[PDB]
Amino acid sequence: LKKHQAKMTIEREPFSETFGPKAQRKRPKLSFNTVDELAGYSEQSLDSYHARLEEKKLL
Amino acid sequence: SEQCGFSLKAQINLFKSIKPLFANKMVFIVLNKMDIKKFEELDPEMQQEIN
Amino acid sequence: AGTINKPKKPTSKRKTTRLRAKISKRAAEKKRKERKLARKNPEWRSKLKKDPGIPNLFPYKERLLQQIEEERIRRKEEL
Amino acid sequence: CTVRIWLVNTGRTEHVLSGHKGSVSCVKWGGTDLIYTGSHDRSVRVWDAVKGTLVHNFTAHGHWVNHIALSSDHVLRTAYHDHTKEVPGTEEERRAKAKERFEKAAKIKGKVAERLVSASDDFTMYLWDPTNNGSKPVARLLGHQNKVNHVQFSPDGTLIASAGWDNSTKLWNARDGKFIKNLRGHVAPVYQCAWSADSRLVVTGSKDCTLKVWNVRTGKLAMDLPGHEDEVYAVDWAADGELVASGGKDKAVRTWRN
Amino acid sequence: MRYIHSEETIPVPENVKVSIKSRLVTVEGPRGKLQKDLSHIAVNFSVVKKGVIGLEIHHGSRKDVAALRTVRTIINNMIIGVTKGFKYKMRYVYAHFPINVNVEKNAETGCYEVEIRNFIGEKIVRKVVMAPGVEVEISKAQKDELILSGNSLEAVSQSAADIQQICKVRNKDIRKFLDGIYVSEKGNIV
Amino acid sequence: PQNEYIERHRKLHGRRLDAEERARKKAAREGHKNSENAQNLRGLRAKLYAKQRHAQKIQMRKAIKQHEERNVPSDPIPSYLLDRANPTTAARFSVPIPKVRGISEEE
Amino acid sequence: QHLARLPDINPTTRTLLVAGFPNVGKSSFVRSVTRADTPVEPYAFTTKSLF
Amino acid sequence: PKSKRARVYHLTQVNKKGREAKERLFSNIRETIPKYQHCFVFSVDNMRNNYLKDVRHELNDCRIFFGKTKLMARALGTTPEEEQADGLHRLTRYLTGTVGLLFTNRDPADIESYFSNLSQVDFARAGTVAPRTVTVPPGIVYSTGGEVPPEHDVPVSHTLEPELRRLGMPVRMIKGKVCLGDEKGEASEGYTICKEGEVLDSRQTRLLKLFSICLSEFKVSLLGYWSSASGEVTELEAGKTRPKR
Amino acid sequence: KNLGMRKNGQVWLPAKKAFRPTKGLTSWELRVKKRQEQAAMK
Amino acid sequence: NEIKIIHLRATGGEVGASSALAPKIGPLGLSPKKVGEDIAKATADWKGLRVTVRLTIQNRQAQVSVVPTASALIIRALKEPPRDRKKEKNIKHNKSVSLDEIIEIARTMRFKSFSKDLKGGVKEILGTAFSVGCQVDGKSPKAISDAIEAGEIDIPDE
RNA sequence: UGGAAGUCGGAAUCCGCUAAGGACUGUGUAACAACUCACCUGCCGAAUGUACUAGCCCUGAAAAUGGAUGGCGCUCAAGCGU
Ligand SMILES: [Mg+2]
Repeated sequence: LKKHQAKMTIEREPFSETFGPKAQRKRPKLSFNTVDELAGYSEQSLDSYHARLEEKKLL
Repeated sequence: SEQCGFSLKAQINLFKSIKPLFANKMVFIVLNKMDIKKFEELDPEMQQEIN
Repeated sequence: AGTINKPKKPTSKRKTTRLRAKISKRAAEKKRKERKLARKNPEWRSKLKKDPGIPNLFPYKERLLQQIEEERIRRKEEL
Repeated sequence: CTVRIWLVNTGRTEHVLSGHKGSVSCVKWGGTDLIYTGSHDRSVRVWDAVKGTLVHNFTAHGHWVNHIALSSDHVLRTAYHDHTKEVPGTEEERRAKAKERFEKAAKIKGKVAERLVSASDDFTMYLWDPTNNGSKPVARLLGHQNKVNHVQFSPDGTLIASAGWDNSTKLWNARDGKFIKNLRGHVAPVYQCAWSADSRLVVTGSKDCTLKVWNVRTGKLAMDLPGHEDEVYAVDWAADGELVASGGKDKAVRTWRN
Repeated sequence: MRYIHSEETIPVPENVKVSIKSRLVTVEGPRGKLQKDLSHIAVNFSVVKKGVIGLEIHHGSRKDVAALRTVRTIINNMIIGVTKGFKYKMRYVYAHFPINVNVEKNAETGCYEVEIRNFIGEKIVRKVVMAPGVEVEISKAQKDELILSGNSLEAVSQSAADIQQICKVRNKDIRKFLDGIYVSEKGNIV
Repeated sequence: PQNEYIERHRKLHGRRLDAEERARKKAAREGHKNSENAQNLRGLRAKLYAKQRHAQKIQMRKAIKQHEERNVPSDPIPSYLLDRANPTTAARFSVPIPKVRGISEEE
Repeated sequence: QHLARLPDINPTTRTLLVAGFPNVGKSSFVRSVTRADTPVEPYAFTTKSLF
Repeated sequence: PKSKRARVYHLTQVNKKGREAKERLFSNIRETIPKYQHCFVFSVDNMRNNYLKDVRHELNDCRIFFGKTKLMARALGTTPEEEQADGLHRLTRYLTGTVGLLFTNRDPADIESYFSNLSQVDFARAGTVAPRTVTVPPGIVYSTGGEVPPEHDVPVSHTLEPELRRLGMPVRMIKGKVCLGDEKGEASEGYTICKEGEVLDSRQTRLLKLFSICLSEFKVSLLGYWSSASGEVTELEAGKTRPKR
Repeated sequence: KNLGMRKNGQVWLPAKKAFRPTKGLTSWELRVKKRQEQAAMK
Repeated sequence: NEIKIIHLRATGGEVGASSALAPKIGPLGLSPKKVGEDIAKATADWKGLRVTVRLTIQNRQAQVSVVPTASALIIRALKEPPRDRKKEKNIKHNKSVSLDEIIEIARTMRFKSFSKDLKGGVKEILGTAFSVGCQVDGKSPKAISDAIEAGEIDIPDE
């Protein structure tokens, strides 16, 4: 499934319909569905970002 | 004054909807356009809700 | 381009004997090869070529068409 | 992008079901008077047939919906016709027998709940119970390595067979959607599958010009059926189980018997 | 094809005097004198009628026949120059740095001179010398407008084009930097 | 600056005062310019220019012919194969190439 | 091109975030306290990107 | 001639009419002739003529033709040998310039009263004499150009500024606004579009139309009508003085 | 005075006539008769 | 004492039409929720349909009326099952309308029509039905219009 | 569609009034507006338009010491066809 996901996404939504002068994309693709999930997602994302920064600084 | 095109109830409901995003942040509700309508001219129920 | 003020090396129009002989030989070989390809040509060719007809700007074209009608009527009457 | 409902006696359109943004590739009509449509706009819709209004809109698939199957298709195709081959005398008795067969085939936990499976070009399948789960799918059936062309419930309601473009036919549990076994004999994409009436065997018709009969309980190739000169497009197994019909690009019908 | 005869005509107003000798054309009006040498073009001049100049070409090709139209318009422009005159109005605009334009008349040469300063804050002084016979004035009716007038249309329009080309923005985005001096109106003095 | 700042600058201040006139005059000079390119460009640049002009002329002819004709699958497949990208699909036991050039051992 | 025209927002500095419904004066407030050229108009969604 | 202007092939829907339109006009006029008692000739000289749509709507029982003058003349017949009805060729002497035919069953005095009472203000075409001096004030240019007061007016749109400069107004863009001189009405005199008594040219009429200033009117002048019962042509006052051919 | 606008702004330019160097070789009536004869022949 | 006429597009049975109205009617002295109220009251007959609404404003209160349009009249005559517009999008008007209803719509739209007669008005309504995508008498509105022009179908006069 | 009125898109693309005018050719607006093109009328005035064919001319690729129609030079030829 991973080896075909990219061509699947391009066949579903071509590049010219996503961004550009003729783009028709209005709804984004989100990893969350509620505001509470968004708050938890932002917290976890900030924690992971700081962890990767600390790992890069240690390296 | 609701001249923005949306009801005060709708604005309050939007604030309550996005309130969980406001954790660990300071929140200030700014009543704009005071030259049109004042907070005292509002009905006491709406003043109570904003309180 | 700056051709007038700074011209480049001229392209000579004086031929060499070697190039003249080679061009003559290639032309003769091309003529022979074209004759062979025409002899083995598989493209369809008409038995009779399409006639252009009479030009429209010829002032007596209608009179010539009348003469053609009269000639074919006389031929049909004789036959 | 529409589905039209026709009255057969008059030939007139009663309802037009619209809302799909792509071609409607498959339609089924269930025993509780609900119409199920699958479409190239990647969605599966449930419509109320009496009112002609949308009931459910499932947008889980990531590509074209190719086929949809109902858990009650086998009894809904044959109505009151059964193994006994004596028909009831009156129309009320015939309708009662048809309804009884549908309810027996669609009963889950003592309640009538039709299950709907949808096969897609995103290599996956979805299992839906709109009566009990609403818009949440029962399961996503995963494991095919290419597009899923055709899908069918077994007549006893325990198994799901699906034919893929990865030259394979897969078997699934019809209650939780868990993969069971892979039927691996075809060398080209498998276009159609058909169940036997006793749910022991499934026949698959493929692009490699052959039919294959599979025993699903042993998971093995029971019979190999060569003879078609070109690709196989249509396969049916008769309800009494006596014959299998295949048709395709070689233009001649073939019937197969024991 | 060679055409046997081709002809154009030029009407001459009542207050104008036209003298043509060996294709050297002199036009006299209330506003002064203009001269133009047309001996690079094969043409026969004549007086067809009272107040009408005839131009003709004999045994000419299509190109030689077509050249008479240019000759006709050139002489008509000299006539219009000595009668009504020619006037080009230019407007200078800027965003931040005001353009300073100063106009002088050189007593030694008789020509006008235009000095342009502070063009997008530059420190250089741009100097353009007008063609002889072209007068430049800073307008009083409108803001930031120069008026170039004269009898010769070519001299006036070339002076305007020299002013236009001296104030050119270089190495900047011209969608953003809009400063310059542009021809805004063309017409007659009278 | 941020977002569409040149568009906002155009909205607030316009363009240069001679912009429309210069654009119209350049578009008017394109015919002479293209002929001058066709007669005066040299070498590989000339060859690529001529080939690309040939492509423009063919495309323009096709568009004009289609506009003239404005006022006027192949093999049967099942519905599940409809709208897919399908191939066009167009004793003496002789091979397609019965004879080729012989290769000597020296080569 | 869009990335080249994106505004530079430092996510770890002192920031005031002006939010709300359309047409309530958000861009008016931002114009009154900063030098940013964010347009003010009476119709909804005058501002379509972050400024 | 290798050097020639390249002809623009238009990729638009509507094609040129040709002789089919001429024959259709002939047949329409000759088929409307026997159904009506009177045929008037009217003239609308140097006018915009978009109010003929409203005239056609009001006279719904009548039939108006506003076509090519020579084609309408040939449709009626200009000689007694070619005339479609008795005495109809005497009407064709009015068919010069911009004219139209009006077939009616109404009493002619009703038509005359209608076109005497029809009054409509209109934008002037080039060649009309200006009735009044029009001057745009200095400062912010408004939509009406000073005809209505600026307090009740709205600023002119910023997309019209290059067109105003092309038509000769020395306007400029100041902060999204079109201004003549400065924003405070300084350093510039007002711009006079036209003076009273001056013959308008098309630049001046285009400026007047852009500022929505009407200096003319729409007026239909009846020249004369032919009657089917009598077979004769009655001349009217405008047709007494208009040139004939 | 001129009532119309010239597109390139050179308002002093005269009302030019069409460049027809073969103008005046045949009359209109003769060309009408030749049109009729050519159509009949075709 | 001046009268101001404002035209707008509204969906029937909705108060959101005043959302875009409130920027301009606010300075005019109107209460936007009040304007939304009488707009919804006037468009309650046209539920779920886009309609044209005229506001006549004098002395700081507005009178609300619905201006009939051919497309709204045809879609109303189609008698579609009620839908919620947020969940049921991309719909098609593929039902059928009788020719008598088409003629009734033409009589309703006669005040806007510039056609000389009712047959011309009916042909206009049939062209609008063709653009909407419906059927007339079970056939194509273009086919009915062609039959009317051929004289097979007779339209009553006035 | 947040907005989308011929002119970001998807699909249809008919009727009236017509002299003629696309369910629009471009510019333009957040959307409108405004402008423009197709098409039509008035003025004007006699010949034109398009596509091909044949000649001659230009381009249709060139390196590296300074040079070659044999050289001068030649242009209603001292070039090309008869
Ligand atoms: Mg706003």
